[PDB]
Amino acid sequence: ERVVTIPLRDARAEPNHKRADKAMILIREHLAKHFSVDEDAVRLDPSINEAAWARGRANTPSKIRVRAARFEEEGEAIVEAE
Amino acid sequence: TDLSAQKRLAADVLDVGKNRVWFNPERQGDIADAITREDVRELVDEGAIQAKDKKGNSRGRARERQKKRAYGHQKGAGSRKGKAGARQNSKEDWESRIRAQRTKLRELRDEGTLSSSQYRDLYDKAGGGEFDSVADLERYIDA
Amino acid sequence: TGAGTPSQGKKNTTTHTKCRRCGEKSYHTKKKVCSSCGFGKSAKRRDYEWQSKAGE
Amino acid sequence: SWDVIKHPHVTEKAMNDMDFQNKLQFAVDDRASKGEVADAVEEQYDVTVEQVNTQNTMDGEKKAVVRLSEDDDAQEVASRI
Amino acid sequence: GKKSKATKKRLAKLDNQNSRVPAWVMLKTDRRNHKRRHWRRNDTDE
RNA sequence: UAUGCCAGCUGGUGGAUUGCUCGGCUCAGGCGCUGAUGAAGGACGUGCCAAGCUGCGAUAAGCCAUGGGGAGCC
RNA sequence: GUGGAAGUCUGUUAGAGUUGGUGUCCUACAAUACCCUCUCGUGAUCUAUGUGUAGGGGUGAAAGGCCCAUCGAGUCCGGCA
RNA sequence: GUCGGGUGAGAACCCCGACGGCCUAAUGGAUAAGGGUUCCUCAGCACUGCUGAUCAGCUGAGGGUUAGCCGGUCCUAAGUC
RNA sequence: AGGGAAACGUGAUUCAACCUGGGGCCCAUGAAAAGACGAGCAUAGUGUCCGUACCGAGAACCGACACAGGUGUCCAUGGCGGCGAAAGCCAAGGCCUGUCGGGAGCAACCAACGUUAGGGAAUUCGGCAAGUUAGUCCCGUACCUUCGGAAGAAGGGAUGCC
RNA sequence: UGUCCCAACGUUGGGCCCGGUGAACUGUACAUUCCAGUGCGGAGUCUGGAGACACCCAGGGGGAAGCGAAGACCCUAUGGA
Ligand SMILES: [Cl-]
Ligand SMILES: [Cl-]
Ligand SMILES: [Mg+2]
Ligand SMILES: [Mg+2]
Ligand SMILES: [Mg+2]
Ligand SMILES: [Mg+2]
Ligand SMILES: [Mg+2]
Ligand SMILES: [Mg+2]
Ligand SMILES: [Mg+2]
Ligand SMILES: [Mg+2]
Ligand SMILES: [Mg+2]
Ligand SMILES: [Mg+2]
Ligand SMILES: [Mg+2]
Ligand SMILES: [Mg+2]
Ligand SMILES: [Mg+2]
Ligand code: NA
Ligand code: NA
Ligand code: NA
Ligand code: NA
Ligand code: NA
Ligand code: NA
Ligand code: NA
Ligand code: NA
Ligand code: NA
Ligand code: NA
Ligand code: NA
Ligand SMILES: [Sr+2]
Ligand SMILES: [Sr+2]
Ligand SMILES: [Sr+2]
Ligand SMILES: [Sr+2]
Ligand SMILES: [Sr+2]
Ligand SMILES: [Sr+2]
Ligand SMILES: [Sr+2]
Ligand SMILES: [Sr+2]
Ligand SMILES: [Sr+2]
Ligand SMILES: [Sr+2]
Ligand SMILES: [Sr+2]
Ligand SMILES: [Sr+2]
Ligand SMILES: [Sr+2]
Ligand SMILES: [Sr+2]
Ligand SMILES: [Sr+2]
Ligand SMILES: [Sr+2]
Ligand SMILES: [Sr+2]
Ligand SMILES: [Sr+2]
Ligand SMILES: [Sr+2]
Ligand SMILES: [Sr+2]
Ligand SMILES: [Sr+2]
Ligand SMILES: [Sr+2]
Ligand SMILES: [Sr+2]
Ligand SMILES: [Sr+2]
Ligand SMILES: [Sr+2]
Ligand SMILES: [Sr+2]
Ligand SMILES: [Sr+2]
Ligand SMILES: [Sr+2]
Ligand SMILES: [Sr+2]
Repeated sequence: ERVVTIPLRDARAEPNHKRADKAMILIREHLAKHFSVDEDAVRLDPSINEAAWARGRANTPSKIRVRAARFEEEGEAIVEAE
Repeated sequence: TDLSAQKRLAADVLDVGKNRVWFNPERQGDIADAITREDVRELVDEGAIQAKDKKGNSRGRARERQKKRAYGHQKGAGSRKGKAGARQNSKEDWESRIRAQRTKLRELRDEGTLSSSQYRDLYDKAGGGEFDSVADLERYIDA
Repeated sequence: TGAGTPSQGKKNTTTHTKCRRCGEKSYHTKKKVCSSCGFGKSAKRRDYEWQSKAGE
Repeated sequence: SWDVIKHPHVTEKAMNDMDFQNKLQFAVDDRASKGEVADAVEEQYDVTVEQVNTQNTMDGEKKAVVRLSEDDDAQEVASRI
Repeated sequence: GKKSKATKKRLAKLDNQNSRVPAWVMLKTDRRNHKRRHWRRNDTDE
C-alpha cells in the first residue's frame, strides 16, 4: 500500500468529449504497471470514478492522487481517492 | 437477478415515476423474490425500497430579479426584446386610463362637485381623449 | 412528395375484407361488393371464360 | 340443441374470485345471454345467482363470472366437481 | 380498430392454428407447422 | 523453400447418374343432373392429449336398422 | 384620439411548401432520403374522416399533370404460341 | 457512458447502486386508423436481433380484456343499395 | 367518505376551461334528423346484445426490414427567459436501443466545422460558397407613386450592473 | 469576407491496426509489363526489342477503347403509338 500521483495528460490524445473514459483507463494501466499486476486485477473504488467524472465526460483533472494496496494469492490491487 | 418488473410495481405502489424508485443494493435477492404488489409494500415498509425525492426549480434568483424590476430596474434599452406595443398593449392601456377618468368624473358628480352638465362636458372630452391621466383631468377641472 | 415510399405511409384504410359468401378477403367494405365471387352485385356467382385458356 | 354451460373456467384468477368474492367462472356458449347463464347455473347447482358478467374471449368462447348470493358458498359448490 | 364478434372469432382461430405440431405426433409418425404465422412478419385476412 | 500451377489420393460439399414409383398424361367403354324438403360453395366448430389433412355437425373422425364381414379395433 | 380592416407585413407558433448549395447520399436510412439556406403561414389557406367522378373515360388555376413505385390512354386475365 | 456489485458454464451492451449524460409539441401522457395477442407469468437461446446475450416484440407453455350511466347500438349528412 | 408520514391553510393577481353579452363582414349567408324540455312525487322491478388486452411508432401501423421516410387527434397554461406556443437552460415524466466494440497525439485522404497576417472578388459564366447586417428605443429618411405606398429607404445615436 | 493571392493550424466523425459480424458488383481464357510496329486503320496476349526474383500493405485513379443500361441521336422496317 502506498500513495501515488497519476498524471492524466495522455487522455488528451482521445477526443475531448470522452476524456473521462480514457482517464479511467490510464489510471488502471498506471497502477497495473507500477504495482506489477494485471490490469484485470486492478480494482478502482467508485471514489476514483467520481473524481475523474467530476466535471463531466469532457473535463478530466490533470492529475489525481490515489491510495492503492497490493496483495492476495493471485496478486491484485485495490485503489481509491485520498 | 432481474428486478425490472419489481421496479414497475414499486413505481405504482409508491405512486412515483420508475426513475425515482430506489432499490437497496444489498437486498437484490429479497426484492427478486418479491412477486406480488403486497411483497413490494412489505419491502417498502422495511425501507428496502424507497422513492427518491423529485426536484423543483429554485426561484430565488428569479425573485431577486422580480424585485429589481418591480422597483423599475433592469429594464433599460439593452434589456428589451419586444416592441413597445408588445411590452404594453396600447388599447389595453387606453381602457385602463379611460375607465379611471370616467370613474373619477362619476365620483365627482354624485359628490355634488360637478353638475350633470359640467360632468357631460368633461365626460365627452375624456372620451375624445382630452386628458392624459386622472391628475391631468383634475388639473383641468381646477380651471 | 414521392409517389413511392413516402406515399405508402398514408395507407391505413380498410377496403377488401373476408366475404360472407365465398370466404375470400375480397369483399369491399365500402362498395359492399365482392371482387372475387360477386356477392352484393349478383345472385349468380362471378365467373368468366377468360379465367382460363380459351381451349381449356 | 346447444347447452349453456360448457365447463368451469379454472385458473388462478378464477380461484381468487371464488375464495374472495363468492364468484364462480364458466366457459359458456357464446350465444348465451347473462340471464340464460344465471338460470342455467341455478338449475345445475341449486344456488342463487346475484350477478353475471360476460366476456367474448380471444379463444372464440364466452367466459362468465357468476356471483352467488351470500346464502351460497362458491368454494363448496366448485369443490363437489 | 374495433373488432366485431365474428372478426374476433376469426382472429381467435388464427391464433389457435399458430400452435405447434404436438410432440407425440412426431413419435407416432416417426418424424413442421407449415401454417406458422407471425403477427409482424405476416398479414392475416380482413 | 514460401505465395502458387497441373494431375491424383482420402474426406467433405453438391445432388447428377442408375435403379425404383403412392403422381401425371392420353385413349376407350359405362354413366349422367342438383336446389326453397334450402343445393353447390364457404365459415366456425368437433378428438383423452390434436397444429395440418380427412371425416363429421352441439347426437360433430360419429348415432340406428338390415345384409355382408370377422377377432380384432380406436 | 378611438377603431381594428387586409387573398396586408415579420414570424422554423402549429401547419404547408421547397430557391440555392448543382452540399451529403447515390449496391442509400430511403426504388425520391439527410442537412443548412429559402417560401407561405386569416385564406383562391392548411388538414382528418366519410363520400362522388373510371379507362378513349375521369380529374386537371393546363405541366400531357394525376387516376395505388405504372399514363401522349391504368391494372388484371383473356384473345395469344 | 464509467466505477463497483448481482445472476450465470459464459456478461461492454440482462439487473442493482453511484457518478456522467440525452429528450420538453417530445424521446413525456391519453388515443384514432391500422396491426392482432405483439399484453402478463414461467422456462429457454436452435431461429429472429447490424457484435454478444443469461435479454427480448424471439421459442415453448400457461394466463389475461368483467359496464344500465365509456363507445357501439339510436338519428339523420354528402351519398349508397 | 376517501386520501395523506404530517399539516390537513387564508388572502390576492393574472385568469385556459366553461358561462354570457356588444360590435363588424357577405355579388359568400354558414346541416339535418332522432331526441329533450314543456309535463309532480314514493317505493319496486328491469336495463339484454357487441367492443374493452397491448402498440400507436428512429422495433407492434404502411413502406419486402427491428427502414433517418410516411401516418390523424388532444395534452397550446410546468419554472427561468423573452413579444412569444421563439432560442437557450431546467422540472414532472421518459431514456442511455436514432444499439457492435477495442486501440494508435490517432499519418495521407474524405465528411461536417473553428481560427487565419497583409491584400479584398484579383476567384468564377455568375460573390456560387462563406460572410457582412441583426433585437429594442430616440433622431432622421430620397426618387417615384395608382397618394395606399415607397419605408425598417438611407444615415446617425443609445443599450450592462448598482 | 480564405472565392482568390496561397495556403496553414486546429475540432468532431470516418480512414489505419485488433475482436466479432459479414454481403454485392464483376469473372471466355491466359495475364510482371514497357517502347515501337503490325493488324478490321484505337494490342497486356501478334512481331521486334527493352525491362522483369516471389508475395504482401496503404494510396490517388493513367490504361483494361473499365463496370452499369441489346444508342434515347442518325438511318433502315411495305414496324407501333
Ligand atoms: Cl370504445
Ligand atoms: Cl360590451
Ligand atoms: Mg426472465
Ligand atoms: Mg390602436
Ligand atoms: Mg361487456
Ligand atoms: Mg398463446
Ligand atoms: Mg377526402
Ligand atoms: Mg408539351
Ligand atoms: Mg432501429
Ligand atoms: Mg486572412
Ligand atoms: Mg479570371
Ligand atoms: Mg449566396
Ligand atoms: Mg439495339
Ligand atoms: Mg427521334
Ligand atoms: Mg402510326
Ligand atoms: Na373450451
Ligand atoms: Na401484421
Ligand atoms: Na355418370
Ligand atoms: Na389434428
Ligand atoms: Na381614424
Ligand atoms: Na430546397
Ligand atoms: Na384505356
Ligand atoms: Na413563461
Ligand atoms: Na447492444
Ligand atoms: Na477556411
Ligand atoms: Na485506373
Ligand atoms: Sr405540387
Ligand atoms: Sr418524404
Ligand atoms: Sr389514411
Ligand atoms: Sr348491387
Ligand atoms: Sr360467368
Ligand atoms: Sr388462450
Ligand atoms: Sr412491416
Ligand atoms: Sr398573408
Ligand atoms: Sr411569413
Ligand atoms: Sr440545381
Ligand atoms: Sr453549406
Ligand atoms: Sr437521388
Ligand atoms: Sr393574428
Ligand atoms: Sr403512378
Ligand atoms: Sr397472351
Ligand atoms: Sr450458446
Ligand atoms: Sr414484453
Ligand atoms: Sr377577464
Ligand atoms: Sr386500455
Ligand atoms: Sr403515443
Ligand atoms: Sr416517426
Ligand atoms: Sr427528470
Ligand atoms: Sr444489439
Ligand atoms: Sr484562438
Ligand atoms: Sr467579380
Ligand atoms: Sr473578374
Ligand atoms: Sr442602425
Ligand atoms: Sr513478345
Ligand atoms: Sr481507394
